[PDB]
Amino acid sequence: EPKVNIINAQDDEVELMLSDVNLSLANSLRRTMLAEVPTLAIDLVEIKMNTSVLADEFISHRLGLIPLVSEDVEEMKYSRDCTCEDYCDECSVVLELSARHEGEEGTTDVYSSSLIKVSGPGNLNVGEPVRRDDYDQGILLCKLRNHQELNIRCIAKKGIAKEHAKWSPCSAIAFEYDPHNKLKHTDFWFEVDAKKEWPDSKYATWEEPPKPGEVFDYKAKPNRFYMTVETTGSLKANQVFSRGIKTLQEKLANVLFELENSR
Amino acid sequence: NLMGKRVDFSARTVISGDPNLELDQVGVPISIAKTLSYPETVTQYNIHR
Amino acid sequence: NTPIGRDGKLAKPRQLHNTHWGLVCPAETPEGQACGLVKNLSLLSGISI
Amino acid sequence: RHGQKGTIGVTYRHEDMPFSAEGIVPDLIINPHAIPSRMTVAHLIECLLSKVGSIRGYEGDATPFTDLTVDAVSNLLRDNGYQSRGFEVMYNGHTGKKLMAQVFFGPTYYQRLRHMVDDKIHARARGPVQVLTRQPVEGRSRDGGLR
Amino acid sequence: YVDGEEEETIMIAMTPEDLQTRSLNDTAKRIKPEMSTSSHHTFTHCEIHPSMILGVAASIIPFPDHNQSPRNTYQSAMGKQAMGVFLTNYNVRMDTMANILYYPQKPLAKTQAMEYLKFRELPAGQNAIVAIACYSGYNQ
Amino acid sequence: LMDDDPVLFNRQPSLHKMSMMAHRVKVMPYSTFRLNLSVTSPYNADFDGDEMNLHVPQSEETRAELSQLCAVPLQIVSPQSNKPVMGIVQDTLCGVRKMTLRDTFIEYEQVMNMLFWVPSWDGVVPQPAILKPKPLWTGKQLLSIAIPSGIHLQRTDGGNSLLSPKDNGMLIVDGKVMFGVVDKKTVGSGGGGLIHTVMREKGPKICAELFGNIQKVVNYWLLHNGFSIGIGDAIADASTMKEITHAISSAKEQVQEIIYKAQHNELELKPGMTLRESFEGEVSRTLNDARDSAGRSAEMNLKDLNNVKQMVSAGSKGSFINIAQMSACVGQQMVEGKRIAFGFADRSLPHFTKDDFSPESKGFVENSYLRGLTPQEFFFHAMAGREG
Amino acid sequence: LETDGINLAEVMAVPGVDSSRTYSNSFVEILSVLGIEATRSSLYKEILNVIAFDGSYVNYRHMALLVDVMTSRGYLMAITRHGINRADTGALMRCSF
Amino acid sequence: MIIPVRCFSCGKVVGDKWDAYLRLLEEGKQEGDALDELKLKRYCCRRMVLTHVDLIEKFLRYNPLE
Amino acid sequence: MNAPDRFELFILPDDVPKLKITPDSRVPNCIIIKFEREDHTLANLLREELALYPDVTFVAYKVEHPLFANFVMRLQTEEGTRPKQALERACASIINKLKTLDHKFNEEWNIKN
Amino acid sequence: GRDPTLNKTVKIRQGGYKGKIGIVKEANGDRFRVELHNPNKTIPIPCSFLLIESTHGWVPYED
Amino acid sequence: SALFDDIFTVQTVDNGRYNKVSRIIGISTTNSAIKLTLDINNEMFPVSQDDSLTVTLANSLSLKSWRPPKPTDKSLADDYDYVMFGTVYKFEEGDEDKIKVYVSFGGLLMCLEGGYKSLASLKQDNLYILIRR
RNA sequence: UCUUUUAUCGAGAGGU
Ligand SMILES: [Mg+2]
Ligand SMILES: [Zn+2]
Ligand SMILES: [Zn+2]
Repeated sequence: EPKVNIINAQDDEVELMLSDVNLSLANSLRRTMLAEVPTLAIDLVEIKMNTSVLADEFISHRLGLIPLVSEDVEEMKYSRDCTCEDYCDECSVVLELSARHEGEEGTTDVYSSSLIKVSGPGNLNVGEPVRRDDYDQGILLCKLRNHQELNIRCIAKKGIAKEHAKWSPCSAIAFEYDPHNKLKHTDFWFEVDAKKEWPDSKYATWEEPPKPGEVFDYKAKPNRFYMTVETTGSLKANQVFSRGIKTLQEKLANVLFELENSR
Repeated sequence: NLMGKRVDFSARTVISGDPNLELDQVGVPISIAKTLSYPETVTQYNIHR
Repeated sequence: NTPIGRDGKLAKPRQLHNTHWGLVCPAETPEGQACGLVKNLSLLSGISI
Repeated sequence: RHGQKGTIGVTYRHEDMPFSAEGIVPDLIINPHAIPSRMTVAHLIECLLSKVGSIRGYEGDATPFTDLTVDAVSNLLRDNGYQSRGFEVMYNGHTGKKLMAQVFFGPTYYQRLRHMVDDKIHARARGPVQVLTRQPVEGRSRDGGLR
Repeated sequence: YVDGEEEETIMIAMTPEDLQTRSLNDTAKRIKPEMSTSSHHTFTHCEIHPSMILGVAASIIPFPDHNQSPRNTYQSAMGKQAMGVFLTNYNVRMDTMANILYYPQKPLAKTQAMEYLKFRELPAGQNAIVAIACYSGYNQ
Repeated sequence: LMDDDPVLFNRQPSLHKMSMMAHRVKVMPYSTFRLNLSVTSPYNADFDGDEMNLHVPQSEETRAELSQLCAVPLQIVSPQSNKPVMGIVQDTLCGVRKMTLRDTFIEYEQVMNMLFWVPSWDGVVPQPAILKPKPLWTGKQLLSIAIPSGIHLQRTDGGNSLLSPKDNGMLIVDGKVMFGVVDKKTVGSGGGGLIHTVMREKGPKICAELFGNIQKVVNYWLLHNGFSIGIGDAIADASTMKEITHAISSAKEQVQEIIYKAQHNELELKPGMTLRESFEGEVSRTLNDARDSAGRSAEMNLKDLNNVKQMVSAGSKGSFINIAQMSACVGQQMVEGKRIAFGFADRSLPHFTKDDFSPESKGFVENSYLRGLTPQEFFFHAMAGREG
Repeated sequence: LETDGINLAEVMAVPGVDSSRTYSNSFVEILSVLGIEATRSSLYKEILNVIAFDGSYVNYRHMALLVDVMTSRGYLMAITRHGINRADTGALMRCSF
Repeated sequence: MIIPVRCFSCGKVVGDKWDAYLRLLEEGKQEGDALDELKLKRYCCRRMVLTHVDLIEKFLRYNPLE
Repeated sequence: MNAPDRFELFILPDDVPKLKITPDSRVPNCIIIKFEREDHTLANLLREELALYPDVTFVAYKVEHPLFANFVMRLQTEEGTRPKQALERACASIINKLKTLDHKFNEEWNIKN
Repeated sequence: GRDPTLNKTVKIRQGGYKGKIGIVKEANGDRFRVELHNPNKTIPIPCSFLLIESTHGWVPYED
Repeated sequence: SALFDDIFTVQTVDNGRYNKVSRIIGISTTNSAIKLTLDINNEMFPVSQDDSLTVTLANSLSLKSWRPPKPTDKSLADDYDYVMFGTVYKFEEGDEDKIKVYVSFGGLLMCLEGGYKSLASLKQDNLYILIRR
């Protein structure tokens, strides 16, 4: 019964019109995509040496906000269900960074592309930071002047966007329904006119404008929805959507299991 | 030191609004609760607790 | 800072006089006991030598 | 920057905040009942002028005792593709539904003071006393007692 | 340079556009005076710019006239308590206490005088997206 | 310290005997106390950075005395004036007014929630008012769910017949609001209202549950309705502005006449007063009339959704002088009852001539805070505020 | 008539004047002329006027108590320190003030 | 102090648009067009980059105590 | 100093059932369900669906306080049907819908690339 | 002292604090108090959950 | 079954203050001295000036916890287009042949003025109003 | 089996 009509599709963002469903299913899909898509991110930092002009937790914060590639993150287990001690191999990805300045004139820029994956469970596609092109340098971590060594070792774990706002995959998700205002779910402020004082939502041509000789129906419900999803490169939009629906299904299946075994 | 001396078992902190309580309740933090105390008598109706 | 005191209330050395146009600031001043006493010069003022 | 002090009450997460029609969520919601009895119109004018200043792409001028009106910012913002008085159609974050009222919306410049609850909370059971009267002592960094 | 005991004897025009009385009718721009009893003036001076009558901590407020003076006072007292960056050598000094802000941002509503308070090379405060709504009720 | 202990609760400086009350404890995380907002009226408190104090009992006798003497429900009625103190404040009030209107209908899936919120509800969903073509409840019903059973109230406001064209007046029969918009004159702190009636009938504890019920319902609904103020709320039309600007012009022109008479010795002297006192009194009457006349004009133009008319019409925050001083003329500035004296010799500011006494020459502000303020007017306003 | 200056013992005795209704507001003279009871009523009337000028409304037994403490020994006993200290209460109750 | 990594309201990464922004400011472009060429349409990500104060330039010129 | 650890918004301790049910008594054939560590997403997705079957007469939910983590739900059908079975049916239906949506989305994607 | 592992550095191998450094602030019995390094908080943890540093690597409570 | 029944002609319709609610004034046709004043929702049963209404008043419909109506049962409602449920809050027995019944429909209002023998049976406590055409 | 220390006087800057 549900339907999909993709309007714009490319690498890291999708623009689609989701039709003939309910409301809280599309809304719950949105909240699920913003809240529960388990991704991967840096979690622990052990600074071996810092002699720069930046406090530590400043750096550890900036590293704490870095997007990593996580296509195969639905196989690695969580941090709480590995029976080892400290950490092993089926629970984390280990990164290391080492940079220094050399000379009297110069100001070396410590970027994020200088992060080198050391050890991780293989062969899966994780660890490497997101790169835009084939030359681009990426995020700017720090800067170093004469004789200022920096050398650190970072742990990376899996998480969701309810424990910290860093494991989140999507940025902002556009969402709307009913452009011409026909259900009368809202009212418009005006000084002279409520028609020549408002913008027209980019989608006011996909549906037809109401007739000025129309009466008021009272059985309709919000039916055709318009949504757009972005990403930061850590995932690709189709994977975000599919993983969202999969997670929601798993949740409902869990609740049903509780109801059944509670007998 | 006689009309207005200093007392014990006091608490001083900042207020905050909350519309989901009933008219005569108050919200005590966890720390102020684990610092303040109350003496209770051991009887036959509460020895288990 | 003007040393007139804190007692005797009075509202004559605390008000803003008409001759304070451009020589002192009208708005910026502390509050409580020293309202109108403590002054802060304007942005284009100067003291003779 | 207009004598409008206030503290944090509760903290909501991203998906619960009333997201606008485009996806922009507000970070700080303040309360209409603080304006009409205090009359600080320069707060609203500041918000609108900052909205336009960010949309067109430059730091907007705002010197007192000049010629900058409100109908000018109205015409500019109306031309750049928005509702002139900065109102927006917004949805509820809980059940995705158009609110029956539009919300004044925009970036303002806020600043954070030096009064923290982590530097004011205090309590005592049985700490030290004085020597002269054997009463509780005066202080906070000494497990003191209240008066 | 004029002082206070001399200011009694002079006669000032507020703006240069007043030194030559004009030859309008608008609801946005304010109503300027008329000088009802003066069909001919002989002005002897001119204020440089009338916004110079303010202080230092009062030149931070944008549009410091669309308000009510106790708010210019409260703001003039709270502008001296905000965190930020006090100097650029916080690493080498050893004072008693010091507060720093991670990511300072210069404002979007600038008064001209700010240019001389170094108030966009050492700002103290952040821009933020603000909405005004009677929401769930925790903001009262 | 655990759940349901009775602790004494205090703010400095305490004045009347309502500033020390015993509350029940409820453990919560984070670092701050919590209050129900309805107890912000005896404490003279607000959440803009204040502090308060908690005192703990010890033995049993004093706990009994706290729970039986210093409780909150036993303090709802003040012996100072034979009238209550705790009422409805802020959003709950504005949106209970917005909820109890005559054109407000709710559909079923929302009424189910709004009825499940009430902690003291029984379990009988009331019938709608439009059984067909579509079940639609109103607001007076889902408000009348909160009120207990057996209450009667009858109030006439302005002498309206029992048909109620302007929806004023109030009729409560057996706890069912027949007609009448519920605002401050009912659920506030006035004598003869709802809180005083229920208090003097069903007991104190029931009145201690009424607040919770109503606040939960109204907060849910207003949460699903929203409310906001804008700059366009403070902008009048071009029709009224020309009317306002003209009313001041004739007032100003009138002033020119009084000065003329006083300078040609043709003015009547008032008993007990010198000539100049009578003159100053006259001017002030004319200008204050003008401000009120202009302010009354702007107030009456406004439409029936200018948010400010809802926050003032609800009586929750503000009153007429605010709309007047935002849309019409700011008006007069006073210093010790008299006006901006002559600090300089025989003139107010050096930007004016000598012996100048037009309106703007001694303080009469002429704009509104939306337009702007000239420097002199700003200076005088700062002077008045400093006086305050 | 509303006149300036007080002199009751003479204005009461003037032909044309309703000598029974003449009233003042310097209740010291009212005590020196009409006794303690009329002074009580006059003092109450004064406090009622003062509080009642600005919309505020007190309930009566409080003000009646206050005005029936000042005049309950034979003369006006003002509330400062001279009028109180001269009573016969305990020494601690008076030294604690 | 230094350019942030994420945004503050939405989370669109703006930690790699400072060098291109400065370089486009050398070529004589305008801030509106220098942001229209960096693809920033929602004015939150725009205000994040338009009002930044780069302070590390100073923090380096003090010779190292280490 | 007094902050709740974040992960306590979705990790269940041992001595807490994920789901608890208690029958209400003021009316017959109505039950109260208590959900741990869930929010508006699950609750609404269930509520709008149960609020459709022509045999369930009253369904609702509420979240008591937003600082904690739970919600409570009231369910009342008619005399013929037992509410628990109806709840299960709704869960199954919603799962079916999600499956169909995923399928058609994947088809449209592989066609659109 | 009243135990041989007080004030000695520790690593946590189970629980929500797994992989975090700490110091034994108080080890009265079975339930220890480890002062975590990472946020300013001292947590209650069972002694079974700790690795202690010794001459060769992180040893369990056999030190 | 039905307590009262008559045919009216809408003469004046007042909007003014509100949008959804209009107030209609009506005089009958077969007899004068029977005036009806009613409030109604516009966007459900819209009215106009100079029309005709078939009005019925009944204390019950059938030929407590409310529940959605089944599509397989019926009543007196399947013959009409606008049904409201209301309470009576004043019953006057004034001078001469005058009776004024004040019925409040859950907030909206209705005043019914008529003779004695015609309205003397409307002394219930809950009334259903039914409107056709 | 507990226990376990915070000078004093004065001055100023602040928050409701
Ligand atoms: Mg306060
Ligand atoms: Zn492991
Ligand atoms: Zn952003």
